[PDB]
Order: sequence, then structure tokens, then C-alpha cells
Amino acid sequence: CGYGKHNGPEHWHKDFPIAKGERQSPVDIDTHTAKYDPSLKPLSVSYDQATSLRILNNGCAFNVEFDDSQDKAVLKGGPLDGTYRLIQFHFHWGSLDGQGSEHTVDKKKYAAELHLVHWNTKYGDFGKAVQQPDGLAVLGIFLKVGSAKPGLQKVVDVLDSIKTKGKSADFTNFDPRGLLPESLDYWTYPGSLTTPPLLECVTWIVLKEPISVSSEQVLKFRKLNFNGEGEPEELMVDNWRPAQPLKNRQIKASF
Ligand SMILES: [Zn+2]
Repeated sequence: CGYGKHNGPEHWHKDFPIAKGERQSPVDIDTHTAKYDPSLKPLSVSYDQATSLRILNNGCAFNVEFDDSQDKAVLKGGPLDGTYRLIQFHFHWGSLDGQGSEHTVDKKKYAAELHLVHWNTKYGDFGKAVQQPDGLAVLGIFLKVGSAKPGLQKVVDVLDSIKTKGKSADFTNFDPRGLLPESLDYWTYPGSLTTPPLLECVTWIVLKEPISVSSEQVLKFRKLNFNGEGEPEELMVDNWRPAQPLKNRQIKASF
């Protein structure tokens, strides 16, 4: 995941030619071209039994990891067929409050974007699922800066213990329901992972309503480091891929 001046997103296609593929993410969501789809079934976010395990700085972002060895936290419904298990969430964010999201809405960039990553249980494990066109479902939630998000603060306050690449910390009993907005109204389209290997295995479900976080919460994201301990400091900021061509896809609205 290079995001620097010399290995950023514009360079990824040399190692990962699918970077110029037909169903790459993120995309700009043009709210006046998306169409309401009455065939969509209700979206079901079932996180009551979620079991968080750990938080890891992987040099790209930080991942909050879940126990996915049973259907404890699943996403169903919407555009999805079957059951998708929560494996981790992470964020992308900017150096400045006016940038950081991956998806855009009518070209608007948000300060950050939350990705709750789920895999289709029919494929047995995550690594098999990413090889399938319907392998993953990613729930995307925009972050704007305004009032503090109480449900995010436990995350913010462990970041000091995972400052550098390769550090992890115990992160049990975190409830990801605290990161959801009130409304589950969404846009959906077929896409890809937004970091290498950029595999075209994702059904994207992007919520229309952003959550608000405070300036102080996002400033703590920006104190993380892309580098490992003992290396020259490179602040973990602007870890987002810009919008990719929509090509032969239709974005559908649930509302
Ligand atoms: Zn992501």
C-alpha cells in the first residue's frame, strides 16, 4: 500500500495490473445517476454477538480484528445473497479535514471512511472468498468532523500503543454497533479491494448518512506511523485511493 510521493496509488498498476480493471474501487457516487432499486431486500446488520480480538497497525491502516470462526457478527440482506461474516474493520483518512475518504459523493470528499469487511461463508475462509466475484461485502461509512463519536473513543485511546507498523494490542469487548449512523440507507455497486492486491471480489454497500467524529479524535489517527519502530517517522495520513472509473457499472440506491 504505498501512499507516498513515489509509490502511491498511481504506481500500483505496475505490480497489480488489475488496478486498471473493469470493476475497481472506490468510485464517485453521483447521487443523481444512482437509481432506486425496489428489488433490494432490507439490510441486516447483526453485530450483537461480535467478538473483537485485537488491533493491529499493518503499515497501511489499523485493523480491528474479530473472531470469524463462527457466525457471530454478520451482514445479510440488501444486495447480498447468503451470509457474510465480519473479519475486521479499518479506516482511511486524510492529512486535512477536507480529504480522506475513498468513495466520494457528488465529488465530495469526507475526512475519513470506515470499512467493515465481511466474507461470504459459502467459500469457507477469507482467502478463498477473495478469489470470488461475490466473496466479500464491505460496509462503508463516511466520517465528517464535528461532534465526538463516543463509540469511537476506545479505538482512539489504544492508538498510542500501536503507533508503528507491526504493533498490535489486545482489543476485546469492542462493540462495532457504536460506529453506525442512525440510518442504514445505502448505495451499492460491484467493486474491488481498495488496496493491493485490488481483487475484484467486493459488493460495496456505502451508507448515505455519515457519522460525526471530533477534530481531536481524527488528530489522533494522524499521529500513527506508516514506518516501523526505530525508523524515521512517516505519519500515517492520506492512506486513501482516489476514485476510479465506473466503467460498465450501475450504482443502486436503497432509498
Ligand atoms: Zn478500506
